[PDB]
Formats: sequence, structure tokens, C-alpha cells
Amino acid sequence: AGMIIDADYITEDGKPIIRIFKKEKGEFKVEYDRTFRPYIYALLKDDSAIDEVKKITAERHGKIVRITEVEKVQKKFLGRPIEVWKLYLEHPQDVPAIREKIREHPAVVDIFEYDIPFAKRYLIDKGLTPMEGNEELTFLAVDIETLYHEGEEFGKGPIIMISYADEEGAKVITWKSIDLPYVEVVSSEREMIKRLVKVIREKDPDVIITYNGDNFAFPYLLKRAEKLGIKLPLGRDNSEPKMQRMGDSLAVEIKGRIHFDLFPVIRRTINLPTYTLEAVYEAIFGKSKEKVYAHEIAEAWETGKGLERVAKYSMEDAKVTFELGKEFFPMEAQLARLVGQPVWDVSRSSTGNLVEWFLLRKAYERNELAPNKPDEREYERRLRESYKEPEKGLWEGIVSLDFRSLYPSIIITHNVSPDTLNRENCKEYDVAPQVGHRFCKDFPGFIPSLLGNLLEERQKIKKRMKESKDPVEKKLLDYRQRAIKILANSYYGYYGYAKARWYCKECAESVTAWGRQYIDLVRRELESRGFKVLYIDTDGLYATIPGAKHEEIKEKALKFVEYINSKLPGLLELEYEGFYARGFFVTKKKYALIDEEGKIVTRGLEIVRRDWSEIAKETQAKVLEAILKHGNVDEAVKIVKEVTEKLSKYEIPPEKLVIYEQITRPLSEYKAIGPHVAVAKRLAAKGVKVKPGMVIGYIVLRGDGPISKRAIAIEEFDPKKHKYDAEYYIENQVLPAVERILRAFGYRKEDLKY
DNA sequence: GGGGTACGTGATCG
DNA sequence: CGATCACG
Ligand SMILES: [Mg+2]
Ligand SMILES: [Mg+2]
Repeated sequence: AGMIIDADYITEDGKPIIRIFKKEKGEFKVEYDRTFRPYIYALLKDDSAIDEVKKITAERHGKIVRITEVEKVQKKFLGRPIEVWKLYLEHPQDVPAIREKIREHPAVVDIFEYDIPFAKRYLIDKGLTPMEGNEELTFLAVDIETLYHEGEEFGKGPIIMISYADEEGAKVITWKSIDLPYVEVVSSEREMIKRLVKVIREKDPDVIITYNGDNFAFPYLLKRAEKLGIKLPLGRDNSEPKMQRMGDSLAVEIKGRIHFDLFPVIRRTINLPTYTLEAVYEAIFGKSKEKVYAHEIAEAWETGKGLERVAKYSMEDAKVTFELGKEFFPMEAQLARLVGQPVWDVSRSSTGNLVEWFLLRKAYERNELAPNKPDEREYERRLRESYKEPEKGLWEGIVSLDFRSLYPSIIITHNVSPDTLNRENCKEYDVAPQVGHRFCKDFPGFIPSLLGNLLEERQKIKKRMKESKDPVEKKLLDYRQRAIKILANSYYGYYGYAKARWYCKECAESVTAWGRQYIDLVRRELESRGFKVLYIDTDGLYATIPGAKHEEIKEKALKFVEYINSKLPGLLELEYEGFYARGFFVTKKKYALIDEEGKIVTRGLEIVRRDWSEIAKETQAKVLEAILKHGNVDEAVKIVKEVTEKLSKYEIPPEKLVIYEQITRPLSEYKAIGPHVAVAKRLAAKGVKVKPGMVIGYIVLRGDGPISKRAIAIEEFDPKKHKYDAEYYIENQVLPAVERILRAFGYRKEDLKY
């Protein structure tokens, strides 16, 4: 026993075998388990029914499926004893084949734990936790550069560079002559791909770091390897990287290794308008990175001139991907360990799903039958359940306070749990203020009980940190207490998460109602100190001392948190999040701020996406800069009025009017024909190979009808013959981009034109 | 060699 | 309107 890095299962003679991938004293070891059996639970109307239920049959892969063994078990459901039947199956793929046949049965009240993947079922049931121990993993960052031309089919252009980096340095493999110390010149695209395969197998990294390798680098490598008739044996069992369908996007796994894609991780952890590698690197390390755009890479490759610049960019991409991976992996590894699921899965999950995985493991440990995920009907009804207005204008010297560390303590002290809510024949209860929900005090609730243990464990870690003289364990314990804080602070939100198993609307409302008493205290104490509260949400607040010096606002705020935390009982804690030079607030989670270092931080306002024209994105950036960098809302209004007049008078270049939208299906599969699909159908008719992945660039022209009938492919646009729709670019592009921002200053859509 | 098929928001279609 | 579709 060393350190579990992953778990999966393989089929042998039609039977499942669990594979546990381990790292033991620097050596890769694979353990096999043939004895663990898949199962579900069935709640029956009467014990007699089991004789009919155990005889239920299904079909899978032409062969019939049966219930292997049945076992009567006593468990806890909704904080009540319950008798259910454990229905054993031969193979985990038998469960989706037979579960609906069992649920359909007249004697079956309900079925449970029927959507838990087999490898996760194993980890939970066997009490196995990944990423435990001091085991030191090896890492390798990998990146690729491709030859791309406007609106090409995914994979048409060859891979022209492959870069990798580790502690030994950053290297580039290319198949054109470049005279640089870190460049390896091979003969072909085929030999460059074979070289990457060789590097990976020889370095044998435990972790492969990419920046959006799930959707770009690995699908592209696989497509080009296919075209070239070569295999990619990157798995430690010599298997090829496996593309998995996660939502509408992809996820790539490399067996026996951890494919650590930084893109989903950084997107969750930090707030940015764009997640370009350059923006991300500057945000984390405060250092600038140069970008070489796709068109520049194409020009250099095709001409053979300026290739040294392209190779430096490729090398830096790998080098910074390595630095970022080493920065963000320790926290992902501690979250994995805390929820008891592999890094690959954990790094690609929301906190709501991390809470559910923690709860599922703790439910097994406590013999608690887990509730089911809602059906489409129940999921929609939860979204429909309904259950303070910001200060207008531009504010200077804004202080940010965080409330989130208040709620776990409220859940624990008031025993807020779906299993304690409105229980019959309960002797003592807590009543939520205003909402009136009653929570039984007769037993500790499942969630309050888990939260208490989490918070106690964090206090123990913090105590070990103060009393430790070792900087190495202090670093590790710091990630551990941080991982707990992240998990504990996600419970409040989870009660209201419509896809949650332990979803509880009355729990969320009650926590909000009890929480409000502390928010009202903070608000009152701030206001008596001369502070003006500009924005308040359940998460925190923004305040300033109108007309005060910035150092004075800071000093008073820091002194205020120190004071309030000394008045608030237990682990109830207020946090000073930060300070901002300027800011404005539109509504709930719609605001924009600027720090003292000139970095603009926004929430729910920016439109930095390819399906918005450059004119709209450029105008919005200019409006935000006029307001936050120049403190000038009159400048911002003049910007909009000038841009809209320029659109009216056909003074805007057509290149700034292009909309880009991806084709995601065969064209016949579309139900609603949007502008990009109408344009795509016309291209296909012209002989163009239209395939999913293709990005359609179009311009909306002047005329009668919906925009779809008036959209033209950019390659077909002729400035002499065609006239763009100025009304569409004004009303549907530019004004929507700025109208929300300017509403915070008293302007309506009508006020932003001449 | 498997395996749960994000999520939240806004636009344009029908 | 609800339904469909795409962004990151
Ligand atoms: Mg897996
Ligand atoms: Mg790159």
C-alpha cells in the first residue's frame, strides 16, 4: 500500500475486474480485485414480494441479465430505520439494463443507489481514499501548435509543433528546420507524433498537464494519428488516450496516469473575462506572456520565415503550463483525498458534485440510504421554487467583506438538515425566523453532524500548524485546512442545488433567515462607524466611507473585522476579502470593480465570447475603461453614441461585424435554423464538407425577415454589393453589451443614441 | 476496456 | 411564450 492515483474496471470473460493504480516507493503498481459485486437497493411493499422481484430479467449484448443474489438489509432513510433489499448483479453494465424493469414492478416502492459508477462504488465501499501518503509524483506538461486557416474542419491542418516541459526544461519537436537549442527537428508530422509517444513512455510521468487538452491537444493528436495510421500508446497498459463525452464537450483520460487539464481547474478557481494562457499566467505569477496568433503561425510555417518566434511561443506554452500545473495540482490532490475520489474526476467537478461525493461516502460509513437524483419534472420544479438593491453610481475606495464562513456554523447550531425538518412527535425544535421551519433537536442531523466533524478537523490542523517547526508539513497542512474550508463553505449552496440528492429548499431558506440576523448586525455596526453599504448578497458586502482617504477606509475595515469576530460566538467568521479603487453595482452578482494595481474584476457583465461581434466587445471594453480607469460615465455614453452613429453611416469595417458560431451536429439534425446554420446549409450546397466542430463566420445584412435569412458567410461578403444591418448591430449587438452597465448610472437604451 | 451523459445565462427560432 | 442552441 502506497498511494492510489486512480481506479477503473476491465471485463474478463464477461466478468468485471477492478483495477487500482498505485504509486509505491516511486514504483507504478496495478492491483486487481475480481470479488467486488455490483448492486442496487429496492424498497418493497412487503417481504413476500422478493420471490417475484428476484425473478426479474433483462437483456444486454444479446444475452439475458439476472439478479445474482438478494440480501435483506437494515439501513437509515430520512433519519428513520428502513428495510431494503440489496440486489446483486454480475456486471455493472447489468444495472442500466435491469433497474427500470425492477422500478416498473408493482411490489417495488422505489429503487436506490442505481447511478453510482462501479469504480466509485468500489472506492466508497472498500473505504479507499486516493492521494494519501507522502508519495512524490512526476509531471510533464504537453502542448501542440497546428496549422489553421479560417473555418477549416477540425483536424484538416497538420500539427506543426509539439512542446513539452518538466523540471529538466522545455523542448519543441517540429518537422521544419529551426536553429534553436531547445528545438528537435524531425522529418515529418508522423515522426514528430511518434517522438512525443517516445518522450511520454521514456519519462513515464505520473501526471500529464495540458491547458485545454481535453478539447484541443488530445482530440487533435488522435485525429492526426488516425489520418497518419499510427497508434498513441500513452497509457501505462499501452492503451490510446480515451475521449469521454462530458456534457457537450470532451474529457480525455490516459490510463495509469493523471491527465490534469488546467482549463476546468483555473476556470473554477479564479475570476477572469478570458481564460487565455497569457491572461491566466499573468494573473497567478504577475508576469507577462507574449501571444502568437494562429494567422501569424500559418504565415511563418507556409513562408518558412519567422519560425524562431513561433518555436519560442510553443516552448513558453509548455514551460508556463508546467509552472501552472505545479501551482494548482496540490489543492486538487487534497480535495481528491478529502472527498475520496480520483484527481481526474475531482479536477473536472463542481463543488456541488464534490459535496455529493463526500456525502455518498459518509452515507455508506453511517449506513444511510442515499436519496435519488431528481427526475426531469422534479429538477424543473426545484428550478421554479422562488424562496438589498445596490447603490447607483461610481464609488471610490471600496472594501469587500465575505460572509460565507458564517453558514456552516448556522447549519450545525440549528441542526438544519432535511432529516430534522418538521418531524412528527418531536420534543424540542428550532424555529427559523420569518419562514417558520421547525428543525428537530432530538438527534443530530446527517449534514450538521458531518460539518461539525469537518470544522473540528480544520481546527486541529490549524493548531498543528502553529505548533509545527517543519516548513514542509506546514505547506501540506495549509492545503488540507484550505480544502476543508472549500468543502464546508459549499454546503449552504448545495441545499438549494436542484440536482442535489440531499436537496432541501426549507433548509436553504432557514439558513438564509438565521444568517440575515448576523448580516443585519454587520450592516448596523458598519453604518454606525460611518461606512455606507453599497452592495449586499448572501456571500458578502461592499462598503466605503464616503469621501475618506483609502488608507483610512482600509485601517477602519481591518479594525472592524477584528472587532466583529470578537463579538460573534464560536467559529462564525467575517473575512476581509479586499480593496478596490473604484466600482459600480448593477444588481445581484452584476458589478464591476478595479483594484489599486489597475486590474478590472467583473461579475455577470462582460461579453468576451466569439458569438458577439468585435464592435460590441470593443465598445463594451471602452465603456468599462472609461468608467473604471477614467472615472468618466459621460465619456462612456459619448463612446456608445459615436459607435452607433458610425454603424448608421456605414463607417465601421465589416471585419468588426463577424459573428462566430460552431456547428455541433449534422445539418439535418437541427430543429431551429439559426443564422450560422442557414449559412452552413448554403456552404454544404456549394460542395463544402460541413462537419461538427466547424466554426461559421457570418455578417447580418440589411433586409426583410428574421436574421437567419439575412446572414451571409464572411468569405461571400463583398463590401461593394452587400450592405450590413446597422439596426441589428446597434440594437442587438452594441446596445445590449452596454445597456446593463449604463443602467447603474441612470441611462435607458434610448439615452445611448443621438 | 466503461459510463455520472456539466451548468447557468441570453439570444433567436418557431 | 416555450424550445432550442451555443458560449466558456
Ligand atoms: Mg475514471
Ligand atoms: Mg498552445
